[PDB]
Amino acid sequence: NIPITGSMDTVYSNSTREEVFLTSTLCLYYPTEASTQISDGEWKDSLSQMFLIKGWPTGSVYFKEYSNIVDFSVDPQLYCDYNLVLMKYDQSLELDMSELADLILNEWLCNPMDITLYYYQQSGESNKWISMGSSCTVKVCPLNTQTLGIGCQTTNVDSFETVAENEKLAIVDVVDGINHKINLTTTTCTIRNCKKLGPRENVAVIQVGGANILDITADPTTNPQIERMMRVNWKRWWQVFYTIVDYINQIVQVMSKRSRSLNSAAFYYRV
Amino acid sequence: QNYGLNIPITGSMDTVYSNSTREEVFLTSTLCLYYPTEASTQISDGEWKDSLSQMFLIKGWPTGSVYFKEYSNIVDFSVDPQLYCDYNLVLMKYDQSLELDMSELADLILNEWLCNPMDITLYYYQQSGESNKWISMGSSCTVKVCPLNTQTLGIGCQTTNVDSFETVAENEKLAIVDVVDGINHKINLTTTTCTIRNCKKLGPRENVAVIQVGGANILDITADPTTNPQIERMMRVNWKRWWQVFYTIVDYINQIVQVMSKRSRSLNSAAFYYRV
Amino acid sequence: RTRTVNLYGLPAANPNNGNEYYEISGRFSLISLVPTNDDYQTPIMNSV
Amino acid sequence: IKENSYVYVDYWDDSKAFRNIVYVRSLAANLNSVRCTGGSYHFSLPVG
Amino acid sequence: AQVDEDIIVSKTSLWKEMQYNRDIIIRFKFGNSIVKMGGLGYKWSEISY
Ligand SMILES: *[C@@H]1O[C@H](CO)[C@@H](O[C@@H]2O[C@H](CO)[C@@H](O[C@@H]3O[C@H](CO)[C@@H](O)[C@H](O)[C@@H]3O)[C@H](O)[C@H]2NC(C)=O)[C@H](O)[C@H]1NC(C)=O
Ligand SMILES: *[C@@H]1O[C@H](CO)[C@@H](O)[C@H](O)[C@H]1NC(C)=O
Ligand SMILES: *[C@@H]1O[C@H](CO)[C@@H](O)[C@H](O)[C@H]1NC(C)=O
Ligand SMILES: *[C@@H]1O[C@H](CO)[C@@H](O)[C@H](O)[C@H]1NC(C)=O
Ligand SMILES: [Ca+2]
Ligand SMILES: [Ca+2]
Ligand SMILES: [Ca+2]
Ligand SMILES: [Ca+2]
Ligand SMILES: [Ca+2]
Ligand SMILES: [Ca+2]
Ligand SMILES: [Ca+2]
Ligand SMILES: [Ca+2]
Repeated sequence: NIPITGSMDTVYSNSTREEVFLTSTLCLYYPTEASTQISDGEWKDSLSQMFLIKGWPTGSVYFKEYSNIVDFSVDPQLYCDYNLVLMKYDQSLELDMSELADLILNEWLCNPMDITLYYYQQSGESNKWISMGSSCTVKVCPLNTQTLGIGCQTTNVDSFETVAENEKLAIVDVVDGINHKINLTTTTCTIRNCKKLGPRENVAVIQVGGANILDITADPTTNPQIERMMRVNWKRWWQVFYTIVDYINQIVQVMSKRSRSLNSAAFYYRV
Repeated sequence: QNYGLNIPITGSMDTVYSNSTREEVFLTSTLCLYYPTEASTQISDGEWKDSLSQMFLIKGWPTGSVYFKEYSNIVDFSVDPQLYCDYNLVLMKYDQSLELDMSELADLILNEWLCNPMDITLYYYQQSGESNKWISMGSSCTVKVCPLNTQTLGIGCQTTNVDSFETVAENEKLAIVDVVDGINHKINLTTTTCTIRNCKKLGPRENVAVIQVGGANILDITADPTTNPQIERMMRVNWKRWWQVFYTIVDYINQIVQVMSKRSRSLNSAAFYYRV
Repeated sequence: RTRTVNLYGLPAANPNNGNEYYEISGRFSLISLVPTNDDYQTPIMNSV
Repeated sequence: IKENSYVYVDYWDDSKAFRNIVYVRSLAANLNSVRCTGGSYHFSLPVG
Repeated sequence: AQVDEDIIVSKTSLWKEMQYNRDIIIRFKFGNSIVKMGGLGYKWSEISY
């Protein structure tokens, strides 16, 4: 990063809202029960026409339905330029909802893990292991300096310490600085060693249900309410979508253009 | 004489000082986890305290420092909560209908209290001010109060017929009752199964910390309705697996004790000073 | 068709029970002096 | 074979870990348990 | 740390000191020696390991 000098007297520039609405795309990820309750199917076209009033051209809005939160957690591709994630809260899904929110909101640099050969440590605070799949049950057996289990026997998977069971997505943090042996169902689930970089400006999460419960920061001490974790009450999905459409300017104002020299190619819905 | 309270300590804002008052009467600081019995039930192991001690040794705590203590459930732990130990963490498994009892145990342990007895059957008691409560602890406390007029005649309750009394806490291990400040009160509870104490609240016990394991943020230690502070020591986590919770605590233990401060600690293990 | 009954253990008559083997997964750790370069061979193959 | 007794299993491989193994320290291992069930053996009497 | 790591802990001109950790599969098999007594043929002398 080179320095960029700037005066403190230059006049504020005009509003760039129209430029960004003409140049960018918005995409909404909502659960299937939304469409089920709406009981329609001209509704995507109607909402596109409705967005056109707020100033998003006809092709700018992309509605990507997903089955439900736990099933969408498994490797979410956010094919867009401004991402909204409607997220219906149900009791006992708190941790999984938080996991998904952390995953998409935060920028991660992930490396493959070969569970069958190497025992993996965690470098520090920012490192986690993310396991995604149809059913991930990661079991961890910590190891000594001589590679012998403590609280576990390295060859008896039954004595291992389970930290996730049958979960589509698990973000495990273990004690940093200790080698571990992992048992995860290699045919089903894929585990990656990831480091949390800064935040992802592209995505916003609209919790639809209950109290302020999302905790992106795995640290117990800090529980910061980030601006992109919006929340709203609901009884009717039509009311939720009308709320979003009416207040779309505020939402995209909260979000901001993504900035990262990525290396993994993937499909994007850009103009 | 004193520790030099009544004379001021001066310091410079433009100098970084060097020499420190090294003092220690200890083996070393001792981290100290209170966990519900359901945690060990789900873990279904038993070299696990050894495992966690080995983990803490990596994180920098010698062997004989960390202690693990089981309590049945939060309501039963509330009765006379003893913190026999230096750096206390309490894991409270949140669940519905225990909001008040959890918030109340948090209010009891996080804050310092100065308690006098209450010969309940003889006198009538008041509450001096905002910091004064009546803390009743026992196997089953059932506090029934009756306010009194200036003439010592009950209002809304005949002072003789106990059935007319106003019940303020019904069959609870711990009840921190606040009543109207300036009204004489006649109190009735089950003297054998419960002990009620007139407790003032000093500053906050900045030693014990509370990790809420379950969901939403409900801990309101401040009995006032207007204020709902969120102290640094009201930590919280989202949980499915107690092993994950304990690994989280171990991994981030340094930050937790950075939030805490061990300088506040009493000789006795009691959660409240007793001043007869 | 015998009198000796209800006595525990394992007899030598057929401990294999038609199993080609008894398999135990396992791992070990050890530290050992060996010559500096691995091009050496201690005698292992024998005539008795 | 009962509780008071023991079963020894000696093990060796053609790998580098045993190339010149003559001195060893800090030896330890973790082996999951196993079960051995005895099969049937027919005592072939001349008659009966 | 690998499953089959080959770690050093001390090296000298002639000798070194390797730490070996390996995952193994111990396949073993019991042995028995049935020795049937002489006589009419109804007696067995020992059923040993
Ligand atoms: C972590 O633990 C699980 C739990 O055991 C491991 O599953 C095991 O996977 C192996 C290989 O897929 C299975 O081996 C099978 O053995 C049977 C006979 O024992 C044989 O018929 C098959 O062809 C195959 O070789 C093993 O049964 C299976 N264990 C269980 C209880 O089903 C898993 O492999 C571990 N993770 C890693 C990375 O090894
Ligand atoms: C910015 O806004 C002012 C006031 O509305 C307008 O006069 C000006 O033309 C705008 N800038 C541009 C580049 O159009
Ligand atoms: C050492 O500590 C004392 C406080 O007892 C302070 O007055 C003094 O300035 C300190 N030393 C230096 C070099 O600042
Ligand atoms: C509480 O009321 C009951 C019912 O009249 C009475 O028996 C009991 O003595 C009262 N408690 C005290 C401490 O007087
Ligand atoms: Ca175990
Ligand atoms: Ca999960
Ligand atoms: Ca970690
Ligand atoms: Ca947190
Ligand atoms: Ca209570
Ligand atoms: Ca009454
Ligand atoms: Ca009061
Ligand atoms: Ca309050």
